[PDB]
Parts: sequence; C-alpha cells; structure tokens
Amino acid sequence: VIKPDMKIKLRMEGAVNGHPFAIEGVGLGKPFEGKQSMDLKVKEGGPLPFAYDILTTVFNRVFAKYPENIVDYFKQSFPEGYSWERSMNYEDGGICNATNDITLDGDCYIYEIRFDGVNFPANGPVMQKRTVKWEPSTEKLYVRDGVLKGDVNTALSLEGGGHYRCDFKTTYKAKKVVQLPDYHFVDHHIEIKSHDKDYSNVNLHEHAEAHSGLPMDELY
Amino acid sequence: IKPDMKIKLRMEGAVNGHPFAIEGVGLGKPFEGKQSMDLKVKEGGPLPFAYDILTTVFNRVFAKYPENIVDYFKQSFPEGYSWERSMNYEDGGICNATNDITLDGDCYIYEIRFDGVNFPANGPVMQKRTVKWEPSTEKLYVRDGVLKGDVNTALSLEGGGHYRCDFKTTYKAKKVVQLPDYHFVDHHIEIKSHDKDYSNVNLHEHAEAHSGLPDELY
Amino acid sequence: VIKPDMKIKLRMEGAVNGHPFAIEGVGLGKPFEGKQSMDLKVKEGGPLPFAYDILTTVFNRVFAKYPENIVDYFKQSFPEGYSWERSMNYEDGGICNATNDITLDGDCYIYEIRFDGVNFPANGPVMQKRTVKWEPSTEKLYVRDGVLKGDVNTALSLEGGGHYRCDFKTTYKAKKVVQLPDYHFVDHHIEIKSHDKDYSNVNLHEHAEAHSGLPR
Amino acid sequence: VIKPDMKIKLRMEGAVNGHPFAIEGVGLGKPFEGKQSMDLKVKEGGPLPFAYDILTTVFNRVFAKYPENIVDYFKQSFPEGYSWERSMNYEDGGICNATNDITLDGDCYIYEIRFDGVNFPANGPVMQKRTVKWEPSTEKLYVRDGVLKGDVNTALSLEGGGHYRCDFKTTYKAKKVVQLPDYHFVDHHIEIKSHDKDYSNVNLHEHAEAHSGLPR
Repeated sequence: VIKPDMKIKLRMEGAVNGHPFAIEGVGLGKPFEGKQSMDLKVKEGGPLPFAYDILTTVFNRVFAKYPENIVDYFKQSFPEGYSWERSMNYEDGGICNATNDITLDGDCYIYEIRFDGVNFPANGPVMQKRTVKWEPSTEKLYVRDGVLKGDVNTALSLEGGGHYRCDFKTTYKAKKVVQLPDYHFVDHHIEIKSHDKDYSNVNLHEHAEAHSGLPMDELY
Repeated sequence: IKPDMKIKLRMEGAVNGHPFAIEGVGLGKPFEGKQSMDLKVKEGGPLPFAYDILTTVFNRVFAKYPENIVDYFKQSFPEGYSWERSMNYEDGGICNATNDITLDGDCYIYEIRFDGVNFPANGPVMQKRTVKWEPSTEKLYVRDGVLKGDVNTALSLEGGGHYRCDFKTTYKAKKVVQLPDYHFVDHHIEIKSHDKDYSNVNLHEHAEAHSGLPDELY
Repeated sequence: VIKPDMKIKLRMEGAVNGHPFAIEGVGLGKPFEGKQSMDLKVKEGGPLPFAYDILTTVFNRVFAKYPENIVDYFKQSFPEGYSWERSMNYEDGGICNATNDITLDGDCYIYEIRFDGVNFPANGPVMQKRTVKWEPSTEKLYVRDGVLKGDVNTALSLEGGGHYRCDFKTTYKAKKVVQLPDYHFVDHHIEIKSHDKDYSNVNLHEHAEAHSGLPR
Repeated sequence: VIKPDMKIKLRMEGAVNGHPFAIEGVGLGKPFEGKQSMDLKVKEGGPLPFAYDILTTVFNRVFAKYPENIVDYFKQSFPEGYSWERSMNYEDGGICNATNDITLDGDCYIYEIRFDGVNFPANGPVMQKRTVKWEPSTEKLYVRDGVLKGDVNTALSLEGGGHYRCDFKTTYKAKKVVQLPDYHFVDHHIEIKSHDKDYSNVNLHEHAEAHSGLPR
C-alpha cells in the first residue's frame, strides 16, 4: 500500500481576512524516511497580501518516520486515506481553520484543502509579511474518542528578531478502523527552500520523525 | 438607509470538513434594531450539526443606537462594511466566519463564508443538543482604526446547563467613518420556526446599543 | 439577615510577578441598592510596582441590586456566607488568580482574600502603570454542577487612548445549600474615586445591578 | 559554582480552590546530567484534597543537560540565581499560578515557592484525584524582551485511560545579566516514584535534556 517513493498533488481553496485565494501543488516524498518536497503555485488571489508561512503546515503525517515501537495511525489508514481538521491560534488573535481530505490514487496522495484565517490585525507580522520561518517543532499526539489528536505550541521567527507564537490543535480522522497509538510525539522541521518575489511559486520541504520522548544511543 | 430595509444573503461553508450552502431573504428596521429572515439550505442538507452555530453569522446595522453613541455601522453606508469573526467554543470547536455587506437600493446583500473545525463527535454541536443562544451583551471598542466586538456568551442545552462560546469580531468600514467610544450592544437572537431538518428556518434578532450602568419617572 | 446598610472589612495577601504585598480595607455599602465604597491601605510591599487597577474587582456580589424575578444566590447564602475563586486572564498573558472567603459578623462582611498574578511583561500597561480605569461591564452568570459561575470579557482603558482586555472566570460557592438562579446578567461599574500618589490609600466604589437582558 | 552533585531544599506555600497548604522538600541532583530527585513532606493542609500531580512541575531548569552549542541561561545565572513565574492552564478551566525564587547557598539550591490554583471543578480529575502521571514533554524556550520564556502543551494521563491537557507558560528571569540563548527545546520526564497513601511523603524524580530539534 505505501511505496518508498510517493507523489503528492493538492489544491487549496481559502481566504484570509475575507480575501479569497487558491493554490495548487505537486510534490514527492518518502513516507518511511519522513521527508517530502513540493512545488506550489498560486492560481487565484495573487499576489497574496499575507505571510505565506501561515499556509505551509497545511500543505500529511504519513510523511513522518515512525519507529516500530509506535503504532502508525497514518500509514494504517491507506488506501482509504484519512482527513484532518486544525485550528491555528496565533498569540495576537489571528486564527486559521484548515481541513484536508487525503485520498490515494495509485502512488499519488491527493489533498483537498480548505483554509480560512480571520482577525489578523493590519499592523501584525502576518498582514505585513514579517515572518522568516517556522521553527522546528515537537507535536504531541494522543487519542480522544476513537480518533487521534495533535497539539503543539510552536512559533514563527520574525524579521527584526523575535518570535510570533501559535497554538496548533489538530484532529486526525481515519476513514477505516485502524489501531490506535499511545501518547507519543512527532518532531517537525518545515522549510521554504525557494520562492519568487511575491511567493506565486514556492518550493516547500518538510522532515518529520515520531518518537516517545526522553529515553538507545548506548554506543552499540 | 430607510426605516424598512431588506436583506438578501448567501452563506457558503463547511463544518468538520463537510460543505454546505444556505440562502436567505429578510427584512428589518435598522433604527429599531429588529430583523427577521427566512433561510433555506441549498447544499449539504440535511445539516449534521446544530443550526444554532450559524445564526449569529446570519449585521450590526440592525441595532438601535442612542443618539449619544456614534453609530459606526449606519455611517459606513452606502459603501458598506465587512466583518470577520472567530467563535471559540469551550470544548475546542472553533468557527471562523466573514461577511461582506453591500447595499443595493433598499436591500442589504451579504456574502458569507463559514468554517468550523474540531467539533467532537459526542459534543452538543454534532449531537444537536443546543436549544438557543441566551441573550448577550457585546462589548465594542476601537483598535487599529477599526471597531472590535468581544462577547463571551452561551447556548442553553437540551438536558440543562450551558455550552460556552467566546466571540471575537472585527468590523471594517469600507469608507472613513467616525469612531465610537467604548460601548455595548445587547442582543437576543431567536429561531422562531423551522422544519424537521432545519432546511427552512425563520430567524429573528433584536439588538440595542447602550453605555452600561448609568428612566427617572420623567 | 442582610440590612439596608452594611459594613465591609477585609485583608488581601498576595503577590504580582513574585513580589508580595498586603492590603487592608474598611468600607460600607447598600446591598439592595447594589452600591458600596471602601477605603484601602497598603500594609506590606509598598510602594506597589504594578497597576492598582488589577486588584480592584477583587476588593462581593451581595452588593448587587437583584430584581424580584431573579433568584439572588448571594443574599440567600448568609449568614453562613460564601466564597469565590477567579482567574483574570489579560490579553498579553498576565494572569491573576484570586479567592475571597466572605463571612458575616453582625452587620459587617469580612473578606479573606488571596491574589496572585504572574507573567505580566515588564513593558506592559500593568507593570508600567498605564491603566486609567475599568470600563463598565456586563457579567454573565449561570449554573454549572450545582454552583454559580460568572464569565465576562471586559477591558481597562489606557492612558493614551485604548483598551487592555481581560477574560474573567469566577466560581461562586455558597457555604450552605441555597436556591440556584437561572441565566442572568450583572452590570458593573467600578471606579477609583480618590487615591494618593503611590496608591497606598485608595477610595474605591462599585455599582452593580442584576438583570435578564433583552427585551427589558 | 556548579558542581557535579548538588542538593535541593525548598518550601512551597499555597492554596487550591481556596484551601491552603504548605510543603517542604529536600533533595539532590546532577545538573550536567539533567537528573534530580527529592523527598517532599506535607506540613500544612493535609491530607491534600487535590491531585498531587498538579504540584510536581513546580517542585529548576539548572537540572537540564545542555549541549555545548546551546547557551545555558540557567547555569549562567548562578551564584546570584534566578526566579521564574508560571501559569498552568488546564483544559477544564482549572488554572495554577506558581513562582519560584531560586538562590544558592554553597552546594544547595534554595527554593521559595508560591502556588495558587483556582476553578478546579468538583467532578474533575484533579479534585477527584484521577491522575496517574505527567507524560514526557518537550518544552519550547525562546527569548522575549530580554528574558527567557518557556511554552509547552503537555498532559496528565488519567486512571481509566485518557489525557487531561495543560498550557504551560513560564518566564525565567536571571538575577544578573547573563547571555541569552537561541530558540531551543528541553525534553522532560517527571515521575513520582514512591508515595504514602495520602501523599504526605512523596519521592519525586525528573530527567531533562536540552536540544535543538530536527536539523535544517
């Protein structure tokens, strides 16, 4: 069901502060190494008047390196796939709601994404594009009511030095009955590796690895 | 804007990733702060979530403002205004909504988007255990050249008790209008009739602005 | 059990950002009018290095004018009295936890108050003492699990124009079994009407009236 | 200034839902290994009517294994020491505010701790004592306005299976000017390894290591 090399195709439709936009992307990754890359192009609503960073973690936890001792909720869910919903609550009150319906077509994952952010102040780092990148993160994942949740408090680094904080709450919903994991973590590091001046073209990379917290490197 | 105004709207949105669409027509008295409308589900019916989460998204021009409080909303017309809102429920369900309000003759026209996520399957929204919104008192204050609206309100539940929700609204006039001081708007929104699956809903709202704790028999 | 004219007596012990202080107060009020006033004196930790405004709503909903049609949880609770707990979550991350144990001795209410605030940033309006007053407010009150709850997002007005937000969460607990009210509101207006330069002496007033919202 | 083997002595005074208590502890740890253990004794307010787990994070980031490439804010701050403030916001509205004034006397760290929790519902896992342990955690540390912050969203596992989440906001403040670190992480694992029936006596352990997350 999951090959060492998989493809990605996606379409996001959404709006920020009431202004609509759409983005499509194609990409590739290796689910068992927890790495992926994709090229994104803005199809509608460009040039985007907000920080592109708010979108990137919406652009698939199957792309995470899961060790044998931790149950893989995401790799189990295919070929049927899974969906997820998320609220991203920034410290100045800007809040983004996002959904992704992930299906599988051959060796290609297909994402149907919706993205809606509101209440970003005009003078804030998002509407003024003062973000540099997301810091690496450690998400915490746990079962509630038969599905998997993901909470993480992370931050964006800012232009003039400093960090802009954001609280993530994600619900992951397998479409099939799968085995549920215990409490565990996923480290992330997402990076924009190239882009043009107004971000109509973006090359996006992510590396993610699951673990169980403070413990195996016993020199043997 | 006349004593009798019309309302015409369309909402497109999704809840927990499930899309839907609703259209509505209505009428109101902006200076008396009263309005009513008939709503029809066009797509995604029957809705699998509590209809109440939508009602406060379905126009502060319909609020009775005393002369001593600057009316941000009536000033903004004929150009109109837009607003954005997050509604944060106490079990983590969160709904984001926007409304672009324009004016065509005597009819206000709304373009509405609504997106809710993370409503638990066993919660009062997905199980349709809400009864109504309680009356509320919103607080409005200027920030960064625009008007904000905060209110922590609640829905009454079927088996008793209340389900909380924190509202954060930003109101944005499309033209330069005069800015009010800190003030309040009392609300009471009510569904007065509906059919079995809420495909048809008659919705009413009464709203009055005031200045908090200050009729002296004269 | 509650007279038209009652007195107030209190002591607050607490800390803000780890710096301790203590304040005592004496006052008077009219419970059926929803009005009260008191004189507060800093006994320890002066001169206070934080905005005095963060303390004032901590300095008794018995001082609220309740109409006949709304159940009065607080006047019912006496002579045994009641207690309350509260979290005050300001929009920049400063957070104050407070409790009040209210008893009655003759015609005087006695408050035992604890107050603890943390994470107020050095450059914020509280530590820089740039607050003017609390705005008038409308608290929302509702029953949850047999006790009375009070929620309200209110604000402090700032010196150069502007407002500093705060989300209140209060739990009211009668010491005896009393009758529970329906969902209702309490309008507030608290004001510092006089103070000395470093707020070691403060005259504080409050006016409060309960109601049920629109239509009335 | 900082040896491989250090001792701990502390006193916590506090209250939860208005009911006060006091606890003293003595312990030892290895700052460069990020490990510590201590014995805690309830002196006042026992038997504690709330889940002991809510207090364990409050019972010193100097006990964290820092790699050379990450600036160590806490080991730098001594012998003068540092203080911290923290808000712990539980998902059912219970909120605990805590402070620690950490000083050093010879080879012993001395803590002066205050702890105040409010709004824990009567039927919740804290008041009903249905907590098992804190899960392992990863704290995020970053500078803001010249001091060090620590944010982390963790959880307590519950008796019958499940988790009760909590939002952790800490400010770390050195008593002297020390050098500021970049954005980094601290992995934790705190565990109660033994206790008597009503937690009058508690043996508490913590293991902590700093790191920089997944690389670029």
